[PDB]
Amino acid sequence: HMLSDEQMQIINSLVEAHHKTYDDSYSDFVRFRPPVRRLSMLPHLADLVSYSIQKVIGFAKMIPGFRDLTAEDQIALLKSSAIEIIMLRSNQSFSLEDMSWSCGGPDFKYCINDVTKAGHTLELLEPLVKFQVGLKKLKLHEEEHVLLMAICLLSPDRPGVQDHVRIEALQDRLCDVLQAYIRIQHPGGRLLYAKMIQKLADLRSLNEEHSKQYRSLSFQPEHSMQLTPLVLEVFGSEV
Amino acid sequence: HMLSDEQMQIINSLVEAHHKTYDDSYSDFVRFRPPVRRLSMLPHLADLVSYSIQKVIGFAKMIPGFRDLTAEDQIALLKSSAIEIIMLRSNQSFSLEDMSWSCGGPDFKYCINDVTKAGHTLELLEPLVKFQVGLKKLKLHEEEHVLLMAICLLSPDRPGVQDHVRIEALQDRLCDVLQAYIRIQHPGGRLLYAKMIQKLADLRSLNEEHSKQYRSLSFQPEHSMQLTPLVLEVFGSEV
Amino acid sequence: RHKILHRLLQ
Amino acid sequence: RHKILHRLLQ
Ligand SMILES: CC/C(=C\C=C\C(O)(C(F)(F)F)C(F)(F)F)c1cccc(CCc2ccc(CO)c(CO)c2)c1
Ligand SMILES: CC/C(=C\C=C\C(O)(C(F)(F)F)C(F)(F)F)c1cccc(CCc2ccc(CO)c(CO)c2)c1
Repeated sequence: HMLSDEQMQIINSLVEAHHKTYDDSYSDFVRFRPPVRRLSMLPHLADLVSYSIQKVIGFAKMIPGFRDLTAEDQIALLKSSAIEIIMLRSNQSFSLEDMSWSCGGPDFKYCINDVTKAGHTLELLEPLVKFQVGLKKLKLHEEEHVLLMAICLLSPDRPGVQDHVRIEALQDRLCDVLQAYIRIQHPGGRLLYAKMIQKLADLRSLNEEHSKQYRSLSFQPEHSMQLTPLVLEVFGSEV
Repeated sequence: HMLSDEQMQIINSLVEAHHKTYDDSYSDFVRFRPPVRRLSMLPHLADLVSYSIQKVIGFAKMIPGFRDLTAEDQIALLKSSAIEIIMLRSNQSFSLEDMSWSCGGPDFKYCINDVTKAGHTLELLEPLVKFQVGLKKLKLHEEEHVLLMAICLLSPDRPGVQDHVRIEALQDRLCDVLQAYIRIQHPGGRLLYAKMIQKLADLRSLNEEHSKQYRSLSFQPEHSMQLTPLVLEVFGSEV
Repeated sequence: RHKILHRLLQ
Repeated sequence: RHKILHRLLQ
């Protein structure tokens, strides 16, 4: 068939929200504490992630229906999907050639090794890169990529959610648009949608593992003092 | 008369502790979030101060008698004198010519205006610079400068102190050395000591004013999120 | 208390 | 609780 004027307006909003919260030049990276190749990359990586949280928030506030939720559910949804949304949007800078995130010169070109110097292990970075590669191979349209992030964020299956019935509705409305768009606008995507919903499941595993490695990291005050107030709040358990 | 072998050992320890916690090249400043001329200098200034707190701590742990105090008194003494110790040690980089702190190229050369872009006002920066100038004019020997910091830090008149009787003793032992040294080793310092004890009083006023301007700053989460975990802990009231 | 998240979400 | 100050003072 063909998209409706409502589904289409949702797409215009999400794509504009993304454009407004994602700089393809990565020009703000110079304001982060400089990178350094005991966890010498932590200071820079913490600033980069803290920066991203702010962007994910600005993007979220523009997801249709999200801003009507209660402050608490918004907090609950951000806190639990934050790291997953960062992993998804970061794919835009991932390169299948050098298997790394290229956000600028040799300095802002993050290799698997660099993240290790932030306090993480291969037990996470492995499935992560494997996720990036697989996700990249889907050559998602900008419209599908932005929809995937709005769906991941509106997952009602998050610890701390209250109105897990309205959230469930919002996500479905979005899931509808994504499926319609793939059918109407993406030649060869008979199995796409399915492959995308699968990616959400991979994120939960990555999210889980990250929470563990992050927990260990936050209990050590010599490392914890390197994080930012926002990162500590978002990934903290003091809810 | 002449210094004793005990007073002399105190001086060797403090001067060595200072040398070990104060880099005259200011080479670590490149690791701070870059400076930028709503409070654009806050990120850099917060990192610089956070860095300094760590140095003041390392210096303090080496002050004779300090490490025997209770963890609580150490915390209590650091928290209340921190900003004063930073103001004193920063004098080593202050220049009477350009009335500014020169820690490197044009970038790391802090002008009165820059600190304003960190959220502070002339009501503080004025007495501050006036303090720096006056302090600089005393051409203190390295031995007297380091003693002044060890005395300021061991001020028993601090909110939160318990054994305010042992602290009072330690400070006196130090006050003795400073007075002896000026008499025996500093030609023309008949009024020095007195001028130095006076500087401590100026610090209390600067400290007081800073606490206010800092309080206002910490209540605004858009600014508070720019500070570091250590700065928030040291200047926080959550004791 | 999520002091910062509230501020950013407003 | 001065988590960081304790760690640095040890
Ligand atoms: C292993 C997962 C991780 C970060 C982990 C960070 C922390 O745990 C810590 F402590 F280590 F700093 C934190 F901050 F959360 F606490 C991570 C996930 C995905 C990618 C990258 C690489 C870099 C990149 C990130 C984000 C964007 C854009 O947001 C772009 C540019 O597209 C590139 C790293
Ligand atoms: C107005 C007082 C102040 C800092 C205030 C900072 C904050 O309130 C905030 F939020 F604004 F960032 C903080 F961090 F405390 F919360 C200040 C005091 C004395 C000097 C300077 C100028 C720079 C300089 C500092 C320290 C050293 C060495 O420690 C050297 C090199 O000698 C140079 C600034």
